[PDB]
Amino acid sequence: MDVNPTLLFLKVPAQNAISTTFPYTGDPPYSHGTGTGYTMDTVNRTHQYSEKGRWTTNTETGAPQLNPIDGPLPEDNEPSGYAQTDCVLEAMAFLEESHPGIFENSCLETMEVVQQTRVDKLTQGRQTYDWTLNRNQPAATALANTIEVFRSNGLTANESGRLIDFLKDVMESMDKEEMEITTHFQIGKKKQRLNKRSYLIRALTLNTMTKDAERGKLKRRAIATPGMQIRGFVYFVETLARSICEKLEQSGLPVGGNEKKAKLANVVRKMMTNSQDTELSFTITGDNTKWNENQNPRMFLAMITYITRNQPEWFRNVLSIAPIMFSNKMARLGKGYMFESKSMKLRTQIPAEMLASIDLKYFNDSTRKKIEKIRPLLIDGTASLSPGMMMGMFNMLSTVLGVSILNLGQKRYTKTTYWWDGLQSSDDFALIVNAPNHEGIQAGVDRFYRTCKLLGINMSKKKSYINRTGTFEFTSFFYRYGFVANFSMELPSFGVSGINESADMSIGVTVIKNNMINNDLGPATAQMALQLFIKDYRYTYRCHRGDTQIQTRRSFEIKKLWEQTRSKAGLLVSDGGPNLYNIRNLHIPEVCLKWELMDEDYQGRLCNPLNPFVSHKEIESVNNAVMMPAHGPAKNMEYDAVATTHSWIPKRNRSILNTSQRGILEDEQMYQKCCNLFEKFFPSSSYRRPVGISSMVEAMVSRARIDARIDFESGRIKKEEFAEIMKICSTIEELRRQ
Amino acid sequence: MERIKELRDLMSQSRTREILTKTTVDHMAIIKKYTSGRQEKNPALRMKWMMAMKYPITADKRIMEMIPERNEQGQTLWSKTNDAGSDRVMVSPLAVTWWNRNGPTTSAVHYPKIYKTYFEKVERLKHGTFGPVHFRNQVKIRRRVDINPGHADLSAKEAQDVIMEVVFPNEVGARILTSESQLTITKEKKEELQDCKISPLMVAYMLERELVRKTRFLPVAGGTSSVYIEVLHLTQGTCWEQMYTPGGEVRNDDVDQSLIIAARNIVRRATVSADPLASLLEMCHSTQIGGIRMVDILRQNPTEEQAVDICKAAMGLRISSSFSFGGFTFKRTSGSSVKREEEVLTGNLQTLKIRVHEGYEEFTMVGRRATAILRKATRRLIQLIVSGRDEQSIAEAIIVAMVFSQEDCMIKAVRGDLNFVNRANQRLNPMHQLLRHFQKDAKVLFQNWGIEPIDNVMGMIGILPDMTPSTEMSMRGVRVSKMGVDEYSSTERVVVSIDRFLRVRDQRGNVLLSPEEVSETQGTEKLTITYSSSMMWEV
Amino acid sequence: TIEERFEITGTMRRLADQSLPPNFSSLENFRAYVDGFEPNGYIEGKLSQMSKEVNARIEPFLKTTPRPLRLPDGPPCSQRSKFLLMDALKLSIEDPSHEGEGIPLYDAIKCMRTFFGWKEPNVVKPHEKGINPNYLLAWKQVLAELQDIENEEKIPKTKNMKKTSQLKWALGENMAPEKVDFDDCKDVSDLKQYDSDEPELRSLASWIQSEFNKACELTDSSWIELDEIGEDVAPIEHIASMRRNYFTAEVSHCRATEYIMKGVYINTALLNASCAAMDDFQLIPMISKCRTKEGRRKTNLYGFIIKGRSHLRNDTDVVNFVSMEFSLTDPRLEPHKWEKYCVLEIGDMLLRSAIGQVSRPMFLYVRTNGTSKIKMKWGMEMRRCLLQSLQQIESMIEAESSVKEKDMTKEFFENKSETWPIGESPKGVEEGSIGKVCRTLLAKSVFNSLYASPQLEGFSAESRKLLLIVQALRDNLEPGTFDLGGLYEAIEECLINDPWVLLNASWFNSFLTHALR
RNA sequence: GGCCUGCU
RNA sequence: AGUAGAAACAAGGCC
Repeated sequence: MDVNPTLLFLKVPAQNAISTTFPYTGDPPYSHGTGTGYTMDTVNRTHQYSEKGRWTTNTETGAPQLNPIDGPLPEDNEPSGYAQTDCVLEAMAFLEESHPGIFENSCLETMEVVQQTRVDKLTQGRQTYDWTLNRNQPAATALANTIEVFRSNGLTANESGRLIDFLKDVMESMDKEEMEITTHFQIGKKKQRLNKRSYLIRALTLNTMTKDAERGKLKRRAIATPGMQIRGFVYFVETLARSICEKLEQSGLPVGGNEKKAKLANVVRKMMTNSQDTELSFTITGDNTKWNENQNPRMFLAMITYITRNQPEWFRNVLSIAPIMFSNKMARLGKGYMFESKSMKLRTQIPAEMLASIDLKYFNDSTRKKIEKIRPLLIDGTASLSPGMMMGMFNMLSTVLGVSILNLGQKRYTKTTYWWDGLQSSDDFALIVNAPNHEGIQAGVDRFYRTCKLLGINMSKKKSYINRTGTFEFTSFFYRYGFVANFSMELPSFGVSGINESADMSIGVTVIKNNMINNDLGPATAQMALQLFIKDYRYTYRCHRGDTQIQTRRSFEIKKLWEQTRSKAGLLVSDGGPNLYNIRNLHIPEVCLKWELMDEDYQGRLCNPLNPFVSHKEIESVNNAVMMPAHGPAKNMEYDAVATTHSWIPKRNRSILNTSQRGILEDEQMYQKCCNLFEKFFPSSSYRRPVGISSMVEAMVSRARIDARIDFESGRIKKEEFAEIMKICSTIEELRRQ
Repeated sequence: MERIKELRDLMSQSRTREILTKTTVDHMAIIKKYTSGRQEKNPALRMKWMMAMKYPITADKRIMEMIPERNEQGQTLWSKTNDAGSDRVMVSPLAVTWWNRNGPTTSAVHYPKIYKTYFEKVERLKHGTFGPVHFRNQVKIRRRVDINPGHADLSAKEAQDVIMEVVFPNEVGARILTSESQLTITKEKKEELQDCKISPLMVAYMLERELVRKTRFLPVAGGTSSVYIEVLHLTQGTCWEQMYTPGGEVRNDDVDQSLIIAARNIVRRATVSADPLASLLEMCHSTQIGGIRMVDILRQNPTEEQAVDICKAAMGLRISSSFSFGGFTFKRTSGSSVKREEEVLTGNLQTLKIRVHEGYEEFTMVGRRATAILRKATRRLIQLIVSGRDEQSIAEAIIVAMVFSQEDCMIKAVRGDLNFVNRANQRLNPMHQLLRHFQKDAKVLFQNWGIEPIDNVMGMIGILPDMTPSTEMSMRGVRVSKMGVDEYSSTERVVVSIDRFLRVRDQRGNVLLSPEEVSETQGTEKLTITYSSSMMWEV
Repeated sequence: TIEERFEITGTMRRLADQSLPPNFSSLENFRAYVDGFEPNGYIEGKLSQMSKEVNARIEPFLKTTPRPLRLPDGPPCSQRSKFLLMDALKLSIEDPSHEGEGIPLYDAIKCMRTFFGWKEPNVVKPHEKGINPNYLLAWKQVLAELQDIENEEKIPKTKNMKKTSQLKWALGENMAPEKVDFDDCKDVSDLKQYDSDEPELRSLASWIQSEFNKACELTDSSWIELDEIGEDVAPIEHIASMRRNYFTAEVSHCRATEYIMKGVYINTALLNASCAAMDDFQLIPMISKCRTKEGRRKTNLYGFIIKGRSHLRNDTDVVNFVSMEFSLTDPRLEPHKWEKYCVLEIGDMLLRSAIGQVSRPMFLYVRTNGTSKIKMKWGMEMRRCLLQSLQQIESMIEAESSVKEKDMTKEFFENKSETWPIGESPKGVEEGSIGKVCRTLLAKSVFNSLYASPQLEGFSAESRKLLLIVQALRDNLEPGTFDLGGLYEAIEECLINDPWVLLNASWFNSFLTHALR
């Protein structure tokens, strides 16, 4: 007998066993070197799917741009980026007609946000391409470097602390004949200048990288990271788009998994149960091929111009700027390429910027063809990427277009016996078309396809299929007369999270409880998850029960603690104690679960504020850990935990010591020292970010003066100390003025 | 003194002088976040990989003067090397367990007070009472349920000002705490934390968690209260129910159920008065709940109920997204509509004017012990599916949908003395009068509706006139389904108007609420409601 | 009152004028066109002009429609795992020491001393592209070092290895090329781009199916001892505990759990030695502690690893090591399976025989292999397989308990009446009980972790879609497609050289053959 | 031979 | 050599 697990599907349906078809217990596929090849490939593809368009030469950047909107109509079933402005505008018009007042209210909400919003929110972000160093850097580091370079050049409105003022400064930076940046070598710095064209290409360019830990594809994909100038406009656009999608019952992107399932179930039921028995009803569980490549920023500009109808002109400009920059966006090629000489047994790293000049003897035919195709578009080491979006920066506006096309089958606009409705989240859709016969169904699916190709939305035939209503799939949610649990998407969340001992324990138990709530994880499976997580925890953090003979480098302190303690059921698993967790106790931290069993000496040592291990930076990070889910976008995991001596922060990379940018560490140290002093002056600097328009020193001295006077009037401070303080206050004010 | 000396050093240093002079206070947060340290793409591999190195943890430099360089076996506990972008020093994790076996001790009596929520959770679990496991099909309904069970029903912004006034009374700003509830909460919270020495950042975080309300969509069967949702992993499954009683109850559940009862009683009185709105306002001013006044809760408390909504709107507060009808909460989800101001006759020959709506439209009916979904057209119902718990719940939903449909099959099924005016020639509302007529029993409306065929898809259940499921032919448009989606929790707070007689209306002109939709049921408050105007028995 | 004034001017005005459809020259004219735009039946007009050829015709999907999946042709596929799965041998000492309660080197010396019959090692199956005498010398070096550790008074917790030419070669030392600047190597003849081509094609072989068959088998030992949990106070906790007892009873005697423990131990040891000693080579014995059915605990030694240096920066950077494992399987009966292996002959073994004693020979499989930080992290977490499997089983059980309002764990797990198709015999499809299903899904999962690749992900997705098409057909829901032969070409695009993926494709072909009837 | 780094 | 698969590691820079 040879064993075959797939035959299990001959009795149990595929949806009631779909977890079996998910190989999510092994290493995810990773990229190893440059992502230049995929960047070039994507550029050449998105310029191929729009080749019948019109070419232009930018007077500001000098870049060759291909515009396919209102181009000829497609003649075959291949991908096409020839969207029609009139058809997009008609879709928007009918959307507003079916949901009146939606655009007005969304614009009012976004206007309020623009009036209230501040610059500090841009610190809450992912990696961002710093244009001063030409390097991916944390969002706050890039923002700070850009602000510093602006203030060094002359753009100084941002002391207002408003995002819209930072955007005004970005706009006036482009009308300057020469920026002034700084470059490090190896230790000091050097001044450099950038003519208007150079700064323009640097402000409009995007960085490219390969996407690691992606489940479900044999070939690697490229992704982009924008700079500091585009980030604010794209933030405002995504605010507007979220505000819109929230008011639409057909969108699914701004909501969670459970709300997706609720919407999907309501729609499938409505199209099945609400529709008459005479009508047939068929569900196409489809996807869109080359979704981002065909999404022109010019039709996003058209959508922004429509949605903002009869709105103030400043709001129109602020929301229009982002599509304008995306239409002219450029893409950095990548890291470069590595060349090996086997006869001479050597390797070499060429940067991508030389590709414009490099001879083509050194490349394989595939790369030779890609380089030959891209060279016309290459201007100063970056490829003009005007003809289409790169990776989901304007996700919610694309979802708005999908909901518009889904709304255009309401039966008031088709004017025919067939009609359709469904749910779309960007790059994935479920469309239930109802009609009285199979000819009506075929006509409805043909009109859906054709109306989708006139708006630059291409349907994936490779990944779409049509059956009767009752069974379908949407974003790895399998509906079969009711939704079904998968548990294989959530499997990579069942280990130690890698923050600290307390945080890993809390995150593990909370993920077990959540998977029990949402994904119908069983009781036995939840207990087993507890046990296996605890084994992995103990082996990772070297904290075994203490009544064991596991010899490690951290087995001696745990044994001394085990022997010192009288009540041994009160110790934490992080200190070598037993496990008291079970189904009843998944919602309680490990410190409160063990508080009556602890010894008072151990209880007071563990929970001590004077410990040198606990550091907390901001209220946002106190109990929140960025957790990346598999086959999904990086989420944030709230984790209930107790502040103990196990709540440390771990060490840093420490490679930057060997690089030219080693002097950034000293900047970090001084910044943190200064901010600690400011928090001393302003106790609530951590909880609530301070606001105003005053240099830090003036506030420091003013608070010092207030504190000294209050202390002298009724406090410890004596007259001599108060006089010394006020004398230094005057000395400092004079030094600051000087 | 020490801090000013540090400032002496900072102002003396040129580089510090540069940072201090150029940087503003607005950018202090940005400069707090300025770091080369990239966030870990794979934190698990990087916390699994680092825990195999000497000195994988970091600690303040005071560790050098609190812990020795090595233990009795000779293993080193800390190094002199510093972290990358910090003054902190790299230390092994054996310094942590050493701290737990030989480090300084303190008094942790403060911590139960600090982590109050967790200890109430522990105490509630320790005293809970389990019971029989009941294996049976679990109809789990996705619904918006509050998760925090000690939440003082204050929003994040609303409660951050109370947290600041408690801990940081000088940094509150212009925000004046009008509400009496906030001032009592402030004084009481101030008292417990008089000398707490843990950390003001974690004291503030604890007060935020305890005081800030939080809601989360969750599939729920059985009980919906807040004490019953924290154990949703233990009480409810896919095939099994677990009977369980919380050992304790929370002020928010009582505050909510008592506000609901108070507002219901107030509206019930105000309806029979001469000027309902004036009476309602006077009653709302002269009343309080558990000492705290009720208006504070009304501005503070988000609660879904018709009487609470009427009270809030009469106090000029924001209300729910869509209308109520027959005690159910309807939210439109497709189509437009226009009224027509038309006239028709009944089966008892009584003439009446009503407002019938245009266009095809879909609706999301909701209720307390049922749920339903409706699709209709101008004067015409298209279909209605229901997901109720008991059979009479499905009957209620079906009769409500039929009356809402304004179909002539319902108008021409009226038989008996149904007067569409009061005892004083006052025009009552026709829809509500039909809904009261068909609430004694709708035998004729069921026997006159119609019958259709079904495809027998999904195994959906058939309708019942008198308890007779029909799995192949049944009334037209009416289906029944196991499991419902709830949906309505997302709320697009709409602006509204109010008549003297408490008829709520949206910006367009349609009607949203009325004193007839509030229950006729008589409950018993959980918290003592105190009313002081002249006579203390009128509510 | 101050009126806000957000003005576009200068450069960002010109860039604004060059960002519109082609019949426009200014944002203001375009905005005026939009503000005056009123729908007048534009979509329908363009639609009619649009050619008919652009369509989404639905191709019906019937029983005769789906064809089999084509698999690649080429030389047979070779084993990729980091350790032997079914061909592994265990030396034992019967020591009452829990899973980790020991010193691996001391345990190893004790498990090797209990064997008598060692001879001078000689090569039986060479590498055919390498230098097998260096592997021989490396084995002899390991033996010398073990005897040295034995002679020394205190067994070192961690042992370092000498850096001889055999291990410098076998661990890839001074093999990377030197890194230079392009302006100093331009005119070199053979300077070219890294080789970026289709992997070598390879056809499915007979061995990944025997390996899978044996991975789903019972054994004479227990392989999982679980952490403690709290005391059960509620009835549902007792129900969960009884369910878990049944699961663990069925699953603890299974080769898949043995592979889980092997991989977890090996990856933990390799990562820790790699992070701790980055410049030194390190000897790491493969240890696993079972507990025979009588109840006595037993330690088991599979072989040795020799970690090279491990200056691993990226998560994809490779650490090389030399793996040596004991076995009884002759390498001359399936030589295509052992393409990357050198196999020596190291001893003889007398098992409990009724025909006197057999005295079967005893081989050592030696090989160079490599691993990454991410592969290590993910192989230290093979226990997740136990969760997925048991979870699915529990789902099934609850799905039946919902129908019959009573607990049904005991009937399934004891009475064995229910039977699920779990593999096809020559006579036909044969069904098995819930325990065989549990062990089969566990073995699938363990293999998926062991043989994880991008081909597997791709194939899993693209065959999930086809599985769903076949399920829609099975439910009589008149299913249809738009391009099915292309979908097949997309599935077949992932079958290149991986044994596990080719086996999954064979399983899918068999399922399509036996379904659709 | 001596130090630095292991996502920069 | 080996890992791995559309480009990388098989150590890198500084004295």
